[PDB]
Amino acid sequence: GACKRVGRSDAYATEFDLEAEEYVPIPKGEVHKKKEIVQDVTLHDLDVANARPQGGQDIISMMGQL
Amino acid sequence: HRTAAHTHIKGLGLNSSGIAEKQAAGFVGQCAAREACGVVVDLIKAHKMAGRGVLLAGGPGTGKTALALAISQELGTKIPFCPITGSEIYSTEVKKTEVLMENFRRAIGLRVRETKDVYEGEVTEMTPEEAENPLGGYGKTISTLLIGLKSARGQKKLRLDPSIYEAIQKERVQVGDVIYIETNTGACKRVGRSDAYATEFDLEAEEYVPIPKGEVHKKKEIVQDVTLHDLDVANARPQGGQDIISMMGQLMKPKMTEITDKLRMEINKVVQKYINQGVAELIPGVLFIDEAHMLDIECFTYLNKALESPIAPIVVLASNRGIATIRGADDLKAAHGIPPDFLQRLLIIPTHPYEPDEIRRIVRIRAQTEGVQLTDAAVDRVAEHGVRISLRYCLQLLAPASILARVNGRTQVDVQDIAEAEELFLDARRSANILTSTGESGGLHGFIS
Amino acid sequence: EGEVTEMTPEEAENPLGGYGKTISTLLIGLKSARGQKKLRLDPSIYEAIQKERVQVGDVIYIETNTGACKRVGRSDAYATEFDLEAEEYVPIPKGEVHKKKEIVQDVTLHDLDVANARPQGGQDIISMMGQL
Amino acid sequence: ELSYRQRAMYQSLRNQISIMDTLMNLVMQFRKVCNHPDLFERADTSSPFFCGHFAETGSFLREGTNVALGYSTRSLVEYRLPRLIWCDGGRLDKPGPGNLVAGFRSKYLNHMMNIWTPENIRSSLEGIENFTWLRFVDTSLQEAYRASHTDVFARAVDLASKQNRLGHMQIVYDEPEDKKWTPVHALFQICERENPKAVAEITTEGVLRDLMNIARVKYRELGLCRLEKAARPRASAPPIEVVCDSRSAVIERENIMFHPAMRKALFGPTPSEIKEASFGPRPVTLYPPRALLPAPDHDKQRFTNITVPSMARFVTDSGKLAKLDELLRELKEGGHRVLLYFQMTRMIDLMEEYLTYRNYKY
Amino acid sequence: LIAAHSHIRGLGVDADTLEPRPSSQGLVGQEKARKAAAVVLEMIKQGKIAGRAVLIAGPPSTGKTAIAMGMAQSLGQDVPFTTLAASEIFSLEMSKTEALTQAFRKSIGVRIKEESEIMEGEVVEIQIDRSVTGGAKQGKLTIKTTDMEAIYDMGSKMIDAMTKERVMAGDIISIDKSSGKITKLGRSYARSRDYDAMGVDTKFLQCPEGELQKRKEVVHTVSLHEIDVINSRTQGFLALFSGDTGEIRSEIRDQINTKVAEWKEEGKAEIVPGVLFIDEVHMLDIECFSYINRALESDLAPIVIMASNRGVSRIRGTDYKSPHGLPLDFLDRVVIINTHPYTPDELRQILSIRAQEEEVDLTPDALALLTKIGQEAGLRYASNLITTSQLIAAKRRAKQVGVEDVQRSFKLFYDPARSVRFVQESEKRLIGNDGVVDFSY
Amino acid sequence: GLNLIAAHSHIRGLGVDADTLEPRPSSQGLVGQEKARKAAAVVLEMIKQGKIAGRAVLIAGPPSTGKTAIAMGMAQSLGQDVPFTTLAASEIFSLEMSKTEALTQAFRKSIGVRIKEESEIMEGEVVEIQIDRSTGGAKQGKLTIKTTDMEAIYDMGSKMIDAMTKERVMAGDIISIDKSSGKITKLGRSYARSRDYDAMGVDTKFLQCPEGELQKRKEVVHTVSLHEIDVINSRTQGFLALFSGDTGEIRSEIRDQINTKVAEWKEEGKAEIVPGVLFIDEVHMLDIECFSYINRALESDLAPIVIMASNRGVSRIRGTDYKSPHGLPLDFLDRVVIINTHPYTPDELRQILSIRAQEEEVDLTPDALALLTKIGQEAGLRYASNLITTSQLIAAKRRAKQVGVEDVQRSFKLFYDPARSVRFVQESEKRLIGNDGVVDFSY
Amino acid sequence: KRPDPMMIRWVNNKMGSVVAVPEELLGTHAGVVFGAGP
Ligand SMILES: Nc1ncnc2c1ncn2[C@@H]1O[C@H](COP(=O)(O)OP(=O)(O)O)[C@@H](O)[C@H]1O
Ligand SMILES: Nc1ncnc2c1ncn2[C@@H]1O[C@H](COP(=O)(O)OP(=O)(O)O)[C@@H](O)[C@H]1O
Ligand SMILES: Nc1ncnc2c1ncn2[C@@H]1O[C@H](COP(=O)(O)OP(=O)(O)O)[C@@H](O)[C@H]1O
Repeated sequence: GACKRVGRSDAYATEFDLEAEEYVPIPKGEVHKKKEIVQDVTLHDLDVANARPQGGQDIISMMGQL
Repeated sequence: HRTAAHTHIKGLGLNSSGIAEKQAAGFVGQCAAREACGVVVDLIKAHKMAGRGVLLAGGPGTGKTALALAISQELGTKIPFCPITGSEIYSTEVKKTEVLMENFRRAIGLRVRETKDVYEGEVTEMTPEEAENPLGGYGKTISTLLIGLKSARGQKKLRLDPSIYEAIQKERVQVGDVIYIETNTGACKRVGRSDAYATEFDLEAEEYVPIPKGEVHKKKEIVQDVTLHDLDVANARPQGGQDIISMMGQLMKPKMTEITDKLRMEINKVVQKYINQGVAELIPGVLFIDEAHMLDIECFTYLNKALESPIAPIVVLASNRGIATIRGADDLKAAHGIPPDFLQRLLIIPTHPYEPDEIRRIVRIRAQTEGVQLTDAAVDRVAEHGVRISLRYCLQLLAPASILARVNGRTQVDVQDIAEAEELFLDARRSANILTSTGESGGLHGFIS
Repeated sequence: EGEVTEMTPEEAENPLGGYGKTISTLLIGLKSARGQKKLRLDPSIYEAIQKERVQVGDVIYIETNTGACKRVGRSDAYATEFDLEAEEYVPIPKGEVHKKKEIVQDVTLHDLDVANARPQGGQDIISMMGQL
Repeated sequence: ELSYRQRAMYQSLRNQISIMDTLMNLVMQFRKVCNHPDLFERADTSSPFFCGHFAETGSFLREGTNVALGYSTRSLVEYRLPRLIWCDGGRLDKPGPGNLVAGFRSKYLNHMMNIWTPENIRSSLEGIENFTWLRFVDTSLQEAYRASHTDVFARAVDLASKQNRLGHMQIVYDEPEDKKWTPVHALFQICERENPKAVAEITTEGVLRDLMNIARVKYRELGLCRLEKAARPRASAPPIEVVCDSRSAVIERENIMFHPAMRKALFGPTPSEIKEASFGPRPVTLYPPRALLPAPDHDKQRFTNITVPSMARFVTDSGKLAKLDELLRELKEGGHRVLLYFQMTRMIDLMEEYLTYRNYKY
Repeated sequence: LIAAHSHIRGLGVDADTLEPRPSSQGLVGQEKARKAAAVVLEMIKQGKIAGRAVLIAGPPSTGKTAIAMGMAQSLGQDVPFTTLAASEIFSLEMSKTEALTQAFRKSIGVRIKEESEIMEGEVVEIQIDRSVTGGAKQGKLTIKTTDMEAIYDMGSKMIDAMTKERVMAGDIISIDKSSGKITKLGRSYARSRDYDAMGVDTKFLQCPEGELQKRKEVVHTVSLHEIDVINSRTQGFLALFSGDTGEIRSEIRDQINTKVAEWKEEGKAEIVPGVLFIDEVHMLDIECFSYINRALESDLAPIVIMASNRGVSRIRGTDYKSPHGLPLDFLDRVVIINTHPYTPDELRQILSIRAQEEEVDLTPDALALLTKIGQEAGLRYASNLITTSQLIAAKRRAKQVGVEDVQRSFKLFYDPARSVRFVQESEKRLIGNDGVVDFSY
Repeated sequence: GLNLIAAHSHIRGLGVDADTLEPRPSSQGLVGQEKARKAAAVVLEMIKQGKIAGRAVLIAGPPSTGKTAIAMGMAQSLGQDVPFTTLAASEIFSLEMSKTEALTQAFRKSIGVRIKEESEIMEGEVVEIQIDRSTGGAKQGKLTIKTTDMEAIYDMGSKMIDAMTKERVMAGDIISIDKSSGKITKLGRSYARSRDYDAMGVDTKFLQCPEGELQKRKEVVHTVSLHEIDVINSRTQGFLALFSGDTGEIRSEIRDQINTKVAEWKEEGKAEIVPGVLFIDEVHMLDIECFSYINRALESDLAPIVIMASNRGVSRIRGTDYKSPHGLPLDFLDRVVIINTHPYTPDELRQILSIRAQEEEVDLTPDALALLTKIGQEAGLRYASNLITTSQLIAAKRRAKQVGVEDVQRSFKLFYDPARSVRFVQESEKRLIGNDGVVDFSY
Repeated sequence: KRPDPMMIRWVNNKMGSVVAVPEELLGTHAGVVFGAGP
């Protein structure tokens, strides 16, 4: 359920002559890829993840202090 | 008006040739030390050398603190003089070497010209415009505010960014208010109601203010005095923007933090650009560490790095101790209570104990400063205590004796009033004898040991 | 105190111009386990009823030092109105419909220290983060 | 005698004498400061030094009447990162190509192997198992799962949408026959169901209410909410920013540093939402029910370090004007309202401002 | 309640000659110390002198606190009198230096003068408009005297206050426009009967008279520490009461010192220097003393009064002993006042004063015996027996404390000397300094 | 400028022949210490080659024998191309984090990741902007921009119109656009339009128009330390903690992930690793717990080279009650090589004083230089260097053009050296506060 | 003159108290308490 915007396809690169945009080539490979990944975690990673909201869940962490 | 220990010191009392006048500017004597402190003053005003150390070494009461205060007055109020005791270095919030760096950078001044680019006027109209956020979950958001500002000379309509509208919301602005909008920060200040609405019939004490003169849009030039420490702190815990971090930073408890050397080197580059742009001038000053024997071996080791910094201030240390144990280094003893290693970096100005006639002359200066009149027999009697006990002790008698004199209606202190002050107010050594004599016996009436 | 048996406006005899309705009283029937009373309340209580979302059959109290009301919940006399409802149902008050009595409060002075140094009821974000 | 403001100006002028031992212009501006320091450099609305970039206006004449004020405020400390680090998987938590760990780890540690997910809690909900208490703490499995995953700010907004109903039960369920009734699903919520505060809100003489308000009453009685600020920060800055030449970095700056949901919580509902909430056929709740930004402790300074000059300073900043004010407030018994003469024309204008402050007629 | 120093109600000295009376204002004896203290009051009241450190020294009891507490009673309400126990300076929130800086600045007052306008009148009408489902509020108040009527706009903050106060027509209210406080004072006529739940009935008042507005000067005294706290923060002025202030940065205090001088020259503020009383100062450590050396040198320093029981004693944080437990370069800055142990004729007077304060009626024989006990066991012990004997006498329904009641109190409650003997006579059954003990009979 | 004359300002490098590593008797500001400067030159070769991980070198010698001077020389001869971290051992004693955390962070600052990224950048003088706001704004707009060599119009997308209106771009502004992200930086104002800038004060500077292509692929080289990647990944704006310094004890599993990620970038060629050097001045101020940590932090492929300086003899190790050479435990000295610095001869003292006198603005007569050299032998090199500044100020006050012997003699009289100051405390012993706290204030 | 469509008015005087509701709010959820909902 992860997703990422890589950019705007450079077939649209001349929509305008200037726009604040990152034009990237269309992917040249297969549009769908299936990969076997062996993933390692530790019991401590589970502890940490269960003790407190982590990463982008905990945005207010940016204030530091408490 | 209020008179403190050093209120008579006004300066080093030197000639234009740099030689001490034997009694000038509140001083008596210390002539060799006053001359050396003159050369320190000239080292600072030259603003060319970083990181030179000076030790005021000499017994308690020999004017080391007076001299440091005289340096501050010879330099005047443009130059940072940053006085601390060694006891202040022991913060609970941050490491001791952090408060050394903060105080090093408080000792370096900067004068900078700043352009405030600003909008002003009576708010004539104010109208929000909105974004229909489909799936953010927070609902709608205001996309801009349109606001009409009117001055005496002209008028504008401003389409404000949302983050500037949030500033206006915080400032509780309404139509007919006069407001100020600093585009540097995006901050908004409500100056008041327009005088066009000036009426008694509102329960709240409104500021009715006249319409701003001139154009709605202005640029103001302001000359600001800041230290490098103020810039460090501003950028460590930011509070100037209208972003969410700045906003919440104004609500959280103030807290010192161990500002990194990355921030300090970055702020050097910022200041260097103000200098190259010609908007700023550097005003390097002086840090006075009183009671420097109360530092510790970690502090002194840190000064060996810190004084190498190419923008370090001038550091004046005072110590009153003979051969003494270095704190935190209980096996190591050295003169002044200063490690031998760090002592090699300093120029030592020794100060010396006073003669009986210098003490007599200090009594008169100090009596004049507290505004109390003595007979010459009184001045002689007090000077005797300065010789026999201590300068500090004899100066403490002037204020008690003046009250005791006035209590008998005599406006001038005479020997009877000092003779009474001696008996009401003991010195350390008369009190120490009472301890020892009574301490022959315990029981109910013993002093607790 | 009671469950709200009824809520009923009275139109005013001198309605204001340009307004669709003018209400001079807001009658509320309160039922406790021990009685029934018609409260002829001041019209301004409309504010609390809307904000508290008071319905007929909800248990409420009205305090005379403010004249507002607070909602305790929906009476469990209605716990069968639906197969599913997001209500906690609360019993009808077993006191009189009008409860006037003296109450004795015991506090240590330390409780007053903490109640002042750490105020508890704050509605703002910083108070609410605080209590969490 | 000169005011401290006059004294500072006069001193800076006699610093010029170090060159000179223009003296005609010097003595003329000595005369100005001795009249009023606002003749020399008028006091104005002021703020700390701002240590930041902003876009300044280059031309006033070409700006016109309609202009868009963008938010240009930017840090001069300007941390530059390659997009390899800041965007393309040098950040461990953000999934993407070249960060294959992060998407897996996000799902498994927050949902699959996470003790707080409702499917996991429900297995432990009984006996002496670790969520056995959940039955009595007045929270659902859904709410337990929410509180474990949202941060303390988001939870605090959700807490705004709640009611102190256990405190109201203390008012209502009061008689011995009520047996201190408490919902069994709220049984362990002991200190909320009984504390003195709720009762003290309701008693007709607020003795225990006043005792709990002393600290804030005293604070306001001292006028410390209204006294002029005696200090402020000398410099002020906006937050440091990453500079990374990617569009994603710019998007991320807006998402975090100008975070919409936090801002919406702080400043509350928009005007259209208030209309839709008010004209609808049925009530509707609002994302925050109210603006959650606190009230400022200082009634006049509020959330800014901007300071505005005042007529009180204006009178006292000239020693002559301060002295003149004292004698005018008795010569009012004689009249002579315009028996005043000036060697400088602008001094007459300043005196009109003073007189209008005094409301003294010409 | 009655406390240890409740009888002390002044310093007991002639205000003209500063001569101590042998008994006055609850103080007895110690005449040299009481005269020396009377002079220090003059230094305080004049305020010109900054940073004089006075040490009251003497053996336990002998009234070192009693004299310092007598001074507090002589200064009255306007002057700050901060009392520190030296053990309060050790903190986890802040450094000792910061704790001392705050206590020094607590001892300097700032008497601000402000002028305020108060309205007072009968409310004739009140009108409030409220948004549905929103915060927007506006309103108008029609308010009356026997001689004026006017309609005032109300903002949202007023409407909140007005409803909190339940302002209704016929209420007499006053409004301070500066603070925004509303207070009700009564009603011009009965509370109307048609509505229920209308609240408690008020006082009656006739309508206020004259003008609605009047100006009123109001004076507020705040310490420099309060100003420090308020200005180190945007938000959180609750820290003034909660502690929790952190280590306030020194460049803030520099600014406050300048502004207070500016406020003084402008006539905005009057600075009011008070005293810091440090009790049991021998509890400070060597770093504290090094700070105080130079805190005293400021022109904003208070006068600092200190008490010590110590003989030649080890300085804390230090290897070596020194008189009073205080270091010598500190004592160079300090004048010492010595208290002395009491004569039996003084103990009899002090005990008589305690008995009067505690409302206890001693027989002359009980007072004689308590005086004798006072010589052998100390003034505090004999003062404790006064309260105890009163209770024992009351249980037997005696009118007065007799010798029999004092003797029984002496029997029940051990003299600090007898307890030391008891400790010696059971050294095996009490736990030793090496932890050994025997529990067997 | 901002950079004032500090104690080490004269040191520009190591003064060593790049071919043979033979040190020259004086060059680049370093005099003598030839055997020590040769050894420091060998260490630079190790640092610059990057091959060797976690060597620890101790510079051991008496005070004021150029241990810091040699350390400054190495920093200057590596330049900005290598991470150089300068740590005072006193800094490890944080309250924000444990000592070993602070030592990990210091090690991590001293390994760099070097990353190369291109961007197209557009730079030129603005000839014109028009924007049509209708009325919500940013509906369309055109930018005309030029160099001396080219001119173009651009149709602008609406977010570029927002960038332009935010940065208040107007005709005559010289701007750069990082078009991969659309930030505008206003490089300056053209002189050719000076009259249009009616609001700019007279202090305003003006540039010439840019030149060449309006668009260039600029390549930027970044170095980011391992510590920065760690701190970035610690919280939502963790990079801010690189400045405020409130990094907690960053969890070690974060660092291990980063170590793996960086080895991945190395093998893919996306990044290069640049091992730097950590300099620990007064290494004897570390305690026994620090030394046992450093032992094993050195044994890692991501360890910098470490360089340490100590004045200490056989001295007590901190955190224990026994004594060891340099104040350092033998367990640690086994993994260290020592470079020893000697005292200077008088002709070296003369040269160092001369260089210090030329770095400062001081015209020094030959006899004053001879006198300062005698003082150097007897009072120490630091004291004599401090007298240079003093004598200049004394000469200046009497308006003299050169520092003469007369001026050095005032300085010698006014400011005591260490040994004279030691005698002063011994003769003043009853008047100073002794180690027993006793003192007599009386005459 | 016409009242603000969104503001309900309370007013109190010697005769007691009334609330008055905009006809724009009758037929909304706000009207229900006044007996004039949708
Ligand atoms: N040469 C002097 N002339 C006049 N007053 C002096 C002189 N030296 C010291 N004093 C005064 O005597 C007191 C003691 O000096 P101080 O500087 O406090 O000694 P220390 O070296 O312990 O700091 C202070 O009140 C100071 O103002
Ligand atoms: N001279 C005195 N006159 C009146 N009461 C005294 C006198 N001396 C001591 N007391 C009282 O006896 C008790 C002990 O004296 P206190 O001042 O506490 O001694 P210390 O010097 O140890 O602080 C206190 O209750 C005090 O009120
Ligand atoms: N060989 C040298 N060449 C040039 N300058 C030197 C030399 N040795 C020392 N110095 C300078 O003399 C001073 C003392 O030497 P330094 O290296 O700081 O002392 P330490 O060895 O105690 O750290 C410094 O200013 C340093 O720059």
